[PDB]
Amino acid sequence: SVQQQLEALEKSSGGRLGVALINTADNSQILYRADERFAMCSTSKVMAAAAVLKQSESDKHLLNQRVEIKKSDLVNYNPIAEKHVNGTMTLAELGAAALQYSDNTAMNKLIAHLGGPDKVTAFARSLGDETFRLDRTAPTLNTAIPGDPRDTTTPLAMAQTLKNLTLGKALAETQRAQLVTWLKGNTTGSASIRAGLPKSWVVGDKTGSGDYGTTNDIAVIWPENHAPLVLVTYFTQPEQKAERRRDILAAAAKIVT
Repeated sequence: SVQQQLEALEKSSGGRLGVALINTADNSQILYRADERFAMCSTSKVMAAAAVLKQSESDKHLLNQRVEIKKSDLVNYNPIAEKHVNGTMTLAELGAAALQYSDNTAMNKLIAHLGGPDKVTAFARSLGDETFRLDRTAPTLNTAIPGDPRDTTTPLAMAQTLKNLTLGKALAETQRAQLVTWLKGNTTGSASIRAGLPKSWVVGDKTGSGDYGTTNDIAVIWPENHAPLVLVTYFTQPEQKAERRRDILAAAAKIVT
């Protein structure tokens, strides 16, 4: 069965695997450690991007507002913000770079705009998400220490909230459509969930990775002749310097789909 398969995969991998698949045709689920907390790592960038889209519902000027990018702004991983030092980026460009390239300076500017990590958590609560918590900025939100509650959520909570954000009630249509366009344009997810799926299927995703070989990916999947599926695959290991295992997320996605 699927549960036995996921159990075997988890056992031979040497880590802890969390899976939540929601089939939106009937709202049936496939769950594996779906109520356990996992460090989100960069999959939390979706909630920061969505929090700014929610604001743009009430403020027409918002997404075009330009933000200066100083050399002092740069942290470790800034592939897009590094091309803009001494120049500017709009909040829409920051949203895009945070999601499609996992840029950490882009994430931090969006949190700075919102008023801090606690404002992202308050946006999550407003969505009915009682589990999500964002406590730090990038990149220390990637420490992924075993048993630390900071910057964590559960696979089921993130699968429900990602469904509501991309396919449901969370955002007004233009904002929901923009978030979906940014997720489908992701450039960092080829080796994760996408690699375990039929090539014809359209996928929007956000990967995350961190210490303790924490390897995450959250995805909305549009099969060619069926209703969408929402899949969250979180994976973490007992040792701090473990390698990431994107192939375990592709193996789990192959099993549940």
